[PDB]
Amino acid sequence: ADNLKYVCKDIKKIDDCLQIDTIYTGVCSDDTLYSDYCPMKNGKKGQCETNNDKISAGFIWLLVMFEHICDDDECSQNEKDQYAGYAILWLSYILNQMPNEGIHTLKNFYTNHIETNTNYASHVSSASDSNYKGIVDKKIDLMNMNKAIIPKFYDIFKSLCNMYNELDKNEANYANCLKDAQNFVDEYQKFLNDNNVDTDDSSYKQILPILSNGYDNLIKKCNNGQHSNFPPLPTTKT
Repeated sequence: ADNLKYVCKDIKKIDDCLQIDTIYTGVCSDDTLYSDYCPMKNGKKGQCETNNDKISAGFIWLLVMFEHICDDDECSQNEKDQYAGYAILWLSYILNQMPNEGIHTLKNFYTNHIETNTNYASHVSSASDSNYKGIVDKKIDLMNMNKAIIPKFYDIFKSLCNMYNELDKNEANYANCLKDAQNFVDEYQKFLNDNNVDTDDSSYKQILPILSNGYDNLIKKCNNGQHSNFPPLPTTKT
């Protein structure tokens, strides 16, 4: 679905607002953006004192926003799985950026900082479901199974998000869509080659739908205001 239009927008919004000194992607458009999701401090309302508090609140804000993409905020099993995967991919990227954190500390960070935030159980609809915990655990395990490629894979996802942002502003006149799609497929082919990615690996097959569905939707949307022959997404290392 055209879900990446919103996912890419929401991730950019939370990135600029993370307020963490060591991580800088931009200026916060709204200082109160995730304040509603800050963890409690000594039984009192949270203000987000630590970097872990801000990441935790930012992650919950993401999940809450992604669920809004579903009709009536009622996500199917497939939507819950897809949105948990996007949020946990972003979380892996953040932990990889943070010094003294990483994909190796992701499971620990989730249990000690996300499940620990009182706003996770009350605002994320599926938080208490055992089916949801299984989805989250699988996504965390997938990040660990692919830990060596996850930071570079995220850069490819970011390049895909840049095309979605361009389409969002140009609307029916994204004249550079074909040129950008060709640069994207070449950049992705280089990612497979440089990292010796076996696209038939079980773990890689479960993160690949983020790019394969995302790219397929993007070129279908560009071909709504133009008429171009877009290159197919690379299938293997070359």
